Amino acid sequence: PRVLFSQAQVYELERRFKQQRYLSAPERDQLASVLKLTSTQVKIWFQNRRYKGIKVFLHERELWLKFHEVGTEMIITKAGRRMFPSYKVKVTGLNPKTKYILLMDIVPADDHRYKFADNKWSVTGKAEPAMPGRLYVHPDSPATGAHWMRQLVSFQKLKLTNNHLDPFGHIILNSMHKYQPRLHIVKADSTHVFPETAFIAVTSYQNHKITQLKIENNPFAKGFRG
DNA sequence: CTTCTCACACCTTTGAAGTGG
DNA sequence: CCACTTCAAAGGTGTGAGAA
Repeated sequence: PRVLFSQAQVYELERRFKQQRYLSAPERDQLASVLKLTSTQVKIWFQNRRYKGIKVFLHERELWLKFHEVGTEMIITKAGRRMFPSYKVKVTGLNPKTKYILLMDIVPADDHRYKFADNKWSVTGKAEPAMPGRLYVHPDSPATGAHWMRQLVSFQKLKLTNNHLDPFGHIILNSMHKYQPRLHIVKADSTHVFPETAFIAVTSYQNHKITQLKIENNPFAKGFRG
């Protein structure tokens, strides 16, 4: 059998781990009863938990260029859909002490509405009023510049929806419309744009070349290879 | 005639508990 | 305590036929 913890239990365990890396029997016991768990489960968790001018760099840019020169298409679902390739970046030139906030947003590329026929995209009208507006704040926000610069920053959890009445907080886009992602860095007491990451939101794939590019590169689509 | 929705097979990832050091 | 690994559920993908 498999046992899962509550978002509450996990979060509280996470909040303490960010304060203390090790616990003592009394510290372990008191937390367990608060979390309505046994001391052993808490014990195991912490053991398990222990392992594992500003310049921004888009990693795996090569894969984006592969998609880019073909015409980047992105699937949007009512429930929300991941971006492939994943928007991972490395940031440098930050203040180690200063706390920052990383977030993403996706703005319209143009003012046209496209369609795909005979291996060709064509403006078949004006862009629909793209509303409302939503941002994607990175989970690790807010954190010090030292944390952001420590390793890569992954925006892979970002999900895309076509549901204008989405109750989950995913960035809402209009299907059959071209879009451009933007990275923003803010403080607490700069915008970086990559034209190659520009895409078109779709409800289903058009050019199978894009489709083939995804399958041979997306680990989850490994079930569809020859 | 276009564009969007859904179950299902197939896959990776995840996390707590297990084992031995 | 470490560092591995089980093991089953969770989650991500695209496909194809049907739906507004």
